Amino acid sequence: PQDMPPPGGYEAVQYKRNLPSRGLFRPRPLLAGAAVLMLYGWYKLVKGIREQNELAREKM
Amino acid sequence: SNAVSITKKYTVQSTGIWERIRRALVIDPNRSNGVPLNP
Amino acid sequence: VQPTKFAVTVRQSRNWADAKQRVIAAYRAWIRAAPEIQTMYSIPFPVSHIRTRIRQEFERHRYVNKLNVVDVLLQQSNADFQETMNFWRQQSHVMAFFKEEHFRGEKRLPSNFITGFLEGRN
Amino acid sequence: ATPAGPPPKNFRLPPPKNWDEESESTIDKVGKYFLMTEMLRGMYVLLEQFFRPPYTIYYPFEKGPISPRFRGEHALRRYPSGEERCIACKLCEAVCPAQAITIEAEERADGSRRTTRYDIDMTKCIYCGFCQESCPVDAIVESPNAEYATETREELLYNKEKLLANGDKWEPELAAAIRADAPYR
Amino acid sequence: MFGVLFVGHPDLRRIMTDYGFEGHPLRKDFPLTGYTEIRYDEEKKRIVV
Amino acid sequence: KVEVYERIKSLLAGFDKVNDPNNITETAHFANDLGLDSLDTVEVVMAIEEEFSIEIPDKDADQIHSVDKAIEYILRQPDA
Amino acid sequence: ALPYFDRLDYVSMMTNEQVFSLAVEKLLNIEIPPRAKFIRTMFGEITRILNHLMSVLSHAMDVGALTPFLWGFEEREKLMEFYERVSGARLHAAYVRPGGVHQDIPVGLLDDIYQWATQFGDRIDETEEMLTDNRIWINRLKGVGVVSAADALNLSFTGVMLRGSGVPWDVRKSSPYDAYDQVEFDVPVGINGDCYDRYLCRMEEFRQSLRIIHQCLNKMPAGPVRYEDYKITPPPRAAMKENMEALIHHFLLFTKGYAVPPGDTYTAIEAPKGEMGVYVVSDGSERPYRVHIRAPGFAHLSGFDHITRGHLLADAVAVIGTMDLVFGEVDR
Amino acid sequence: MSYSQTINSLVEVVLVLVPSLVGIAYVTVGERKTMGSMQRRLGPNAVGIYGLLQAFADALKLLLKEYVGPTQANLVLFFLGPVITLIFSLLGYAVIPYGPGLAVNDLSTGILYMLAVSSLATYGILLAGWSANSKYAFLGSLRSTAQLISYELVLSSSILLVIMLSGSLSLTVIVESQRAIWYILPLLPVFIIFFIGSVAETNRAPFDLAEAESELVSGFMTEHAAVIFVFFFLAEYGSIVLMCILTSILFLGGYLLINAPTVEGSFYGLSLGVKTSILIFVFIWTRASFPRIRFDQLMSFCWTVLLPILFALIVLVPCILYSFNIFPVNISLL
Amino acid sequence: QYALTTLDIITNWARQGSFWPMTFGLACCAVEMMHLSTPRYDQDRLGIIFRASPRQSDVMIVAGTLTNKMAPALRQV
Ligand SMILES: *P(=O)(O)OCC(C)(C)[C@H](O)C(=O)NCCC(=O)NCCSC(=O)CCCCCCCCCCCCC
Ligand code: SF4
Ligand code: SF4
Repeated sequence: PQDMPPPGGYEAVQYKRNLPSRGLFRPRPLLAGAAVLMLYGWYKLVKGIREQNELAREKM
Repeated sequence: SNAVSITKKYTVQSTGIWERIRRALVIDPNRSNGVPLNP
Repeated sequence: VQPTKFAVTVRQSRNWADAKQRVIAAYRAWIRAAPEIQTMYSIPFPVSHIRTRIRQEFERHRYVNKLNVVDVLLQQSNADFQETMNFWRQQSHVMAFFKEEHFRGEKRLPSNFITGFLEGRN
Repeated sequence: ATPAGPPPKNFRLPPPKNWDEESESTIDKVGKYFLMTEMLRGMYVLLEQFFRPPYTIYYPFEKGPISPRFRGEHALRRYPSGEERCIACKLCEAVCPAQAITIEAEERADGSRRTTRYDIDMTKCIYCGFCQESCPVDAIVESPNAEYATETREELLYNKEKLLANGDKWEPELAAAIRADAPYR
Repeated sequence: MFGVLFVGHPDLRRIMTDYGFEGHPLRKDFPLTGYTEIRYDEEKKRIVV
Repeated sequence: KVEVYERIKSLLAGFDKVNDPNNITETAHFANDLGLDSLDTVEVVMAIEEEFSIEIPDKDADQIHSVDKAIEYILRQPDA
Repeated sequence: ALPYFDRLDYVSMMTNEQVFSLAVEKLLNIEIPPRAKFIRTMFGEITRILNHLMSVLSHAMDVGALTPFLWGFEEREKLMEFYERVSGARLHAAYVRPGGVHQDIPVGLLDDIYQWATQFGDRIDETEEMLTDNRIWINRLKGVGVVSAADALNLSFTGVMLRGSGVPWDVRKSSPYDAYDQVEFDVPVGINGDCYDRYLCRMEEFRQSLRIIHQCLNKMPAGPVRYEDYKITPPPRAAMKENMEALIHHFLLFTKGYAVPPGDTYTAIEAPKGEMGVYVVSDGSERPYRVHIRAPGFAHLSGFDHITRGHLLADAVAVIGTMDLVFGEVDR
Repeated sequence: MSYSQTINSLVEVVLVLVPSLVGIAYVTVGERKTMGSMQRRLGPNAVGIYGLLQAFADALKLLLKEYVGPTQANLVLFFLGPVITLIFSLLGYAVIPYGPGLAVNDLSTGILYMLAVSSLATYGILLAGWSANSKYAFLGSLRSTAQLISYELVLSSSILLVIMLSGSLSLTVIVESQRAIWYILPLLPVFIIFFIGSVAETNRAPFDLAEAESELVSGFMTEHAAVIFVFFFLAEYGSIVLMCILTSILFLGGYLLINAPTVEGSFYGLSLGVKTSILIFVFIWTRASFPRIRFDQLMSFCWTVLLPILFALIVLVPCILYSFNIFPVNISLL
Repeated sequence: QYALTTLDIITNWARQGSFWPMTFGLACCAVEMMHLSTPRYDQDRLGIIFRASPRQSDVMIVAGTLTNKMAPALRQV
């Protein structure tokens, strides 16, 4: 015979746009995530510099 | 939804621990990798 | 003018008086441009030698007595002038116009019957 | 612009929306701008490809796929007895779109209709298969070979000796390719 | 290709042929391979018609 | 002026298309007296334009048909 | 003359040879078999994808986006295999001829096309992941190379260069040829007439081409692929070696060629780069009296001054790429 | 001391400079392989085992290629620009601490030394475009000089914010001051701006008009043959590695981690290397991921987005430091 | 002799290892030439990098039909 489609017909294939949204790129959790790192970092930086400042007192 | 199942797309699939890793990390688990099946 | 540097809109001549002005205008632009043509294509000839070629080109068509044919020759002259003054031609194109720079010479036809016959149709 | 008849339904776009009327919150709008969300998403796509198998094959140790129809280096073929298949019909010389074939012929010493010159200018040939399609005896064929780049252009002027030697070397491929595709020819 | 003048055309110049090309190739009387050909000459150190 | 004429002789006498030198006058014509056809005249005005380093418009060039006409024309032009 | 058409728009070979086959078929006054119509429509949309893969991605690579060009040219490799399976060439197939197609497709091709079809949507989507929302891509294309709908018609713009300016017009819809009247598809149309709209139309044309190919796979009928008159199409090789009539017709078609009734026709198709047309004059003999090719890229590049005057030199690469420009088309 | 000072300086210089050039050579090999894996391909795998000799083949090919200089404008001036660019691109490695004080020059003004040598490197690019005697390539080299100075302002503005936290220009002290916290957390917007500025400062994509050949007027670096190409390319990879090292120093804690002298030194070197390598990977990652920004847009990004934010941060940060009594001491400590 | 062959091997290994063509992609052959840089064949794996200007290039690949109008440009590069 000849190259023919299957008797049922080939199943439908994906062609419509599929770029689904994901939570890893929504800005609201990203903004919350960035704020926490900055807040945590400044908490550690206040404690760090205050300690460093006390070390200069002892050294002097 | 727009996407067809990865289980119907004529491309090499992942298996075992690596398929669970793939479904947990990629942007869309239904997206194929474009590698054709040799059989 | 408007489309590109030396672009001349195609127009018919109204009469023989109109045509003669264009022909003299075309010759004037050509022999005026001869100094620039030399230095622009680094031609190994003096402007005198180049300007003689301009006159001979205009003298091949001196005997034309048909107005439509003149319009065709005028359009060709403008097209050649534009593609020369714009650096669209290359040195190979302009140099090929000087018949002396062919390795078989400029007298590319036999002088008389017996020279062509002895060499074999030229 | 639009086809004749009444304007297509809803062809006219609605009026533009002002900044005030945009249905998207400021925090989302400011966040995408400063965080570059769609650029981050595009970068994440590359990492997904970074862990997918590459498509590269290691040529010349591996080769890409070719079909029985593949049109490569020309060859002249024989019968199983070893007689030339070519009978100087000149069909391939006439159909050739590039005039790449030159043929001369007379009666052979035994009186057989055979060629004396069979040249193919491989620098004129457009590799279209028309000669192979026109040949009534399967004499001229294109082999699957494509790796015959040469040092000089003169090496690409094939005469009858070069073409018959090519057919002798490539015959099992030539018969296999003919075997697979002859039903469709 | 044909040498036909269009009056009122701005910038009627060649579009396909080489600069300084002589003849109109789509005329039936123009031969297929034309009249001339080029090559590089090692004395002139340039291309020659 | 007179300085222009002494420069005018420097090119017309050097021109190889003159019927006979010393035929030049203060009012000689290129065609009638000097035996110049149309294009030889076009060339002479172009040689004068080079000497005074001033471009001559085509209409102005058509007006110039005599040695005096050129001497008058160059004086009117500021450049020289 | 048919192989001369492969080499005009030399990333769109089968549709180039399609337009010359349709014009010659029109003067021949023959209706090609239904299977040939579906094969040619199927390969038409495969060739449209091959062209858009070359056009869109190399246009993306010109403005700095290296990666999509690499991804999509593996897709080109897969579809070039289909061209080599049917003919024996990666590019210049000489496959679509007046009367239909050269030979039938091998018995395992439809399923291999189908397998590629199940994964091609993801390839389109991943391309859109890098460009469509990317703010550098948008800032390089939006408001660049604008032409109004009125001027696009007066400049001879066709295809995407016309549909990007809002004009709904496709030759496959307005004057259907082959099997495009038997398939369903949508026509992407822009509204701002800029490089960004024309990019979005071409990305959607990817999806409609795949949508047509899937329909052609299921609607493929049985039967011959060459018109069944050996006075026009060559007989099967087994017929040529078997009966007198077939051998004569084989001899004459490959030495003299078929005679085409005298007359002239302008035939146009929706090529991947826009309206491709051919104007053929037949004198009744076996050689065409005149063949003139209407290349969409010729009209588009003639509009470069109109769309670029007054604009930035740094936008010229954007509009050179927005015109689908192959200079085999332009110069011929 | 124990042995000769000259011997120590020889060995210390050789230990920093020689392994640096090895690392710069393999950043070019890694760039090709990383973009290839991202592009579903292999990248160099045939010149040497696993492609590990590719950069040495490239360098030797170019070093034995013939140079085509300008129309005898000047011999000295033609090479003058390339020489300056390479020397000052490499001079900044001399203050990098591979451990506390483990630098060729442990300088108290080290940050200002790095800024100075970068400013002197822009001369070579500008002096090259002019020397080429091509007004087309000069404008591209002029645009490239404008981009380099403008984003130099972005980097020195970002760096000023880090100095306010540590109170010192010593690279060692900056690193020690991060045992409290890596500055990427408190100065997260600054780190992002500084990394973007470092990409622009290196003429790297998406800021890569200097080498772009598809853009009609761009591609100034594309006319550099033989030795001149080697000079410019080595200087660029050398600056890429140094901008990644300085980024790790300022924001990722430098050589800090996450009894024998040899192993302590090795771990400090390794930790700095791991952090630098990650930023080199991101550096390659962005070239492969984005299209190219137009010159007018990249200048507007610098002057209307990055700088106005940085000058706003220059006001806010010291006010926060004063309000929390965290203005650091500026004496020799750490 | 052996020394001069060693430099011969070394200098030739560098010429082979970094093979930089200036693709004068005149026509449809440039499409096949462009497919050598794509993932299936990945010329970069062997050290081949395409170069836009002749100044940076070692090899000229004439991939296309050379017209008379184009020949002066090809000779120039
Ligand atoms: P005078 O009375 O001597 O002559 C006046 C004219 C010429 C008008 C005649 O008397 C006359 O009646 N002629 C009849 C009509 C006529 O003039 N024909 C038109 C001819 S136009 C013409 O010949 C244009 C040719 C231009 C060629 C220029 C040189 C070639 C180009 C290359 C330049 C050198 C290399 C860069
Ligand atoms: S090769 Fe075949 S077609 Fe050509 S002359 Fe021989 S028999 Fe005839
Ligand atoms: S393949 Fe085509 S061009 Fe080449 S010889 Fe055969 S018919 Fe002629």
